[PDB]
Amino acid sequence: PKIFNLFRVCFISLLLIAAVEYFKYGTRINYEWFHCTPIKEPQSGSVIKLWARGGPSCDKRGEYKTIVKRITRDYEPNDEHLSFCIIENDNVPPVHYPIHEDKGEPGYVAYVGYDTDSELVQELCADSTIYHM
Amino acid sequence: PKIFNLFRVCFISLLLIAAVEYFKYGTRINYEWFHCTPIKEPQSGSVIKLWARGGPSCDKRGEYKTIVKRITRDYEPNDEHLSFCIIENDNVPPVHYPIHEDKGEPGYVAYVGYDTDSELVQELCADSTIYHM
Amino acid sequence: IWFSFREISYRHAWIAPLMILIAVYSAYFTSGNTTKTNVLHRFVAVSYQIGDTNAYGKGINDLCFVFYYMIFFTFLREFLMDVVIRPFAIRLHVTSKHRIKRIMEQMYAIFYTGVSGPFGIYCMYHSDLWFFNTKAMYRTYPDFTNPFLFKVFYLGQAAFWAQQACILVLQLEKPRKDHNELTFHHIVTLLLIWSSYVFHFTKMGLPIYITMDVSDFLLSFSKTLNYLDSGLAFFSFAIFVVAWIYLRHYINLKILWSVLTQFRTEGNYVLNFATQQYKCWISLPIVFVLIGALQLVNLYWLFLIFRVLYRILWR
Amino acid sequence: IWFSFREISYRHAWIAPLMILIAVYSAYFTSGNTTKTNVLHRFVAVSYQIGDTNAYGKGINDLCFVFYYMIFFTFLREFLMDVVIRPFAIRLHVTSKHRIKRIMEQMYAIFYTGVSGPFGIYCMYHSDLWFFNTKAMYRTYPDFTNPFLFKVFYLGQAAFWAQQACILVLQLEKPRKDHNELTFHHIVTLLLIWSSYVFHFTKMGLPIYITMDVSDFLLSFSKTLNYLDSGLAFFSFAIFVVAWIYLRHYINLKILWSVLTQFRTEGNYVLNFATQQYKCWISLPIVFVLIGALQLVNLYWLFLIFRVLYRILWR
Repeated sequence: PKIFNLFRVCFISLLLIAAVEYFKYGTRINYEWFHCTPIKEPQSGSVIKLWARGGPSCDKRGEYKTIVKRITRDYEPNDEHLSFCIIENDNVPPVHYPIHEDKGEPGYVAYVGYDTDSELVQELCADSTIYHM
Repeated sequence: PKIFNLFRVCFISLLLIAAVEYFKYGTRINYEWFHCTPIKEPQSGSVIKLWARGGPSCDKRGEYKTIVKRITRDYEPNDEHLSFCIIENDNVPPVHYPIHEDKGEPGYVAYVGYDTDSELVQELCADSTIYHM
Repeated sequence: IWFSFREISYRHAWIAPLMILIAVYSAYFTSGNTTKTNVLHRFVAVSYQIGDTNAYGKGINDLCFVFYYMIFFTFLREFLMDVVIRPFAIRLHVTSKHRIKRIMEQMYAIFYTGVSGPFGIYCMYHSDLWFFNTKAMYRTYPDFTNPFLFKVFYLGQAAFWAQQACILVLQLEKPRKDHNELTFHHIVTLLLIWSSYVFHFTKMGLPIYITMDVSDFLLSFSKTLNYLDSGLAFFSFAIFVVAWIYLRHYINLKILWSVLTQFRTEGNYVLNFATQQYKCWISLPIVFVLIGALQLVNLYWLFLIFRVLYRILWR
Repeated sequence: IWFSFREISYRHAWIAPLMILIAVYSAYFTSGNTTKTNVLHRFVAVSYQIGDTNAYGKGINDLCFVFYYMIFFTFLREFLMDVVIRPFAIRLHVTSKHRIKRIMEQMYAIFYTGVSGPFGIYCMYHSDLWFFNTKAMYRTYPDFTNPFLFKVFYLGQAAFWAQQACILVLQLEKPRKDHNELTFHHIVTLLLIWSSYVFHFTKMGLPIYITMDVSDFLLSFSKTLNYLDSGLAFFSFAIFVVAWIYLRHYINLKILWSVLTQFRTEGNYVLNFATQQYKCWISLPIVFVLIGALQLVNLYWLFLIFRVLYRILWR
């Protein structure tokens, strides 16, 4: 009669159940990490241009999430204050990437920078509202 | 002479070093979880209003991040397509919350909904650009 | 009386699980509000009904249900075992000891498999799965919701096999040779059940249960006629061989051919972590390997079954 | 010759670490490009210099540096131990055995502490910390960057004490009674070093090192004059008692009073995970408790020191 072995195997099984449960949940709440890859193409200065390029799983929500993540994670507003803008592509449905190789014009495109070169960001974001951070 | 005990204690120490290192990094990249608490006040329908309320650590970047997280995590665009807007408070510096109890007017405020009630979101977001997902 | 009744429990093992079950059922049923809420409901009934439809979701209450019917099946095994089989198993007699130990165990085997087989074919009958028509195991993959009977059968199998593993690792008494291979069988059965319920591959998991059960029912009939030898033994065993070949090897092999050809091209096949659509080219290897596991085990079993057939033929 | 030279290593323990050090240094210095890049630089020098300034950051190369100078200090302990102390320690003689074992160990103690003490007071001298002016341990808390000497001293202490712990747990030979308390001392010393370098509380960690070192230098002088007894023993021990009282108990107690009064109100005191400002009301308990640990250990040591003083006074 051995009980501690029973709890050893039951605890391992239960922990594995909870591990897979959290794997599914984690890959579902933040999925754009797996599907979308940020493509940053710097302009003149601290200003860069962002978008996302993935498969059909990189819908407009994934593009928006990955752009926002890049904006709020690659720029430190405690050093100096940044300012960005996000531009939507209206001639595009929410799911708009072919699987293979020529994804096309991205759903969301963002311009980010700092305030030492804020004028430039105002120039690129022609009419889109500028956000500050 | 015992070596495996040495690797047992060294592996534990090194793993603890790596655990604290990741704790600092994790609480730094996603800090708004600790400081900012989303306050959602529903309007008539599937449309709600979002903002964040925290201490001086909940700057405009934290408010924006927590609002975006709520928008892209409480609404499923694969069921039906949503549409939101984000409105900045310009009469406010980036760090604008007193510590104690009367935080004041929030830096960022967002209206979110679905397309069965898109007209309403267009009405609340008077001029702010509407984003789709 | 505290340990006088502990002793009487030693005389009737099932009594404490029966006590727990009757207490919980009594609390749930006398409460009146036998509703979807309270607590005992989540413990003693399938939860997460979608609206007022015949479609049930998944959640932690499934774990509560599995735990509670582990307790139930622990009661049932002991109670049925002694009170029904032993009086039956010595009511005509099989004077030995290990002989009687194997009779009672295999009688319980035939009982639960005769319950769980036809119920499986029933649940497969009134659904688009009839006669292993794989074209139906993928035509709607994500399958977040199961019917009532479907979910009840699936979690009943989960509870029963989890309880078998619990009895196994908790060595009350250690049986003969077959121990460790048997542990491997229970471990892989639970991996099938859990990893197919969690990842929504539950329609494709139903036929495998059906094949395993029907094969085990015929195997148990033949083995108990062997340890209770008679003229019928040979005929039942030959029918078991025919059905084992057909069901296990042919059906599982055509299921594997299906996983290939109608996994790649019978529905959604682009991985999408947002809608939990896991049927992809990264999941095809896992599915094929983890069903080929059962296939290889079946091949090994068939080899030894062949050996047995040869030796009994030349005896 | 492979194991002839293994034997000669048994005759000279330090030789393999010296071989490793000389190989790495030779590779780094003959390469010519003794620059901030390559690899051996990250292994044999403090990295993360901020621009071209005297201010250094933190990173994994700190772990590489600590590892490499663990190897260095393992060489130094053995080489110094035998070649310098034993000829010195029997050059005048102390005929015993355990007597000589303690002489050589305490001579090494006084050597490294006499190196590491005045260097600590030097690094505290040309900085706003002079004479434990706490008002300076919090006036700029986040302190992401340390000066050159500061970082070198801090990581040298880290490497030395990590190597002491490595020698301890890797039982080459098990020494007497003092073993486990000594393990506790090394464990808490490493917790201080690591948790104050990682969480940027490094200015407030410097004075504690200074006190511990100077107290240990005087303790080692007195103990080695005890195991090499003479008239000087009593005077050195009494000075050790005075300095132990003052430095350890008074300075660490005023540091604790400081943590309270000038932790709450001597700079940033609103927790901000974004700028890694950890000085908050949630970190004040951790700081106070984890320094009171050293304070209680010092109290215990003082109790037994008192006991020793009484008994030697009445003998």
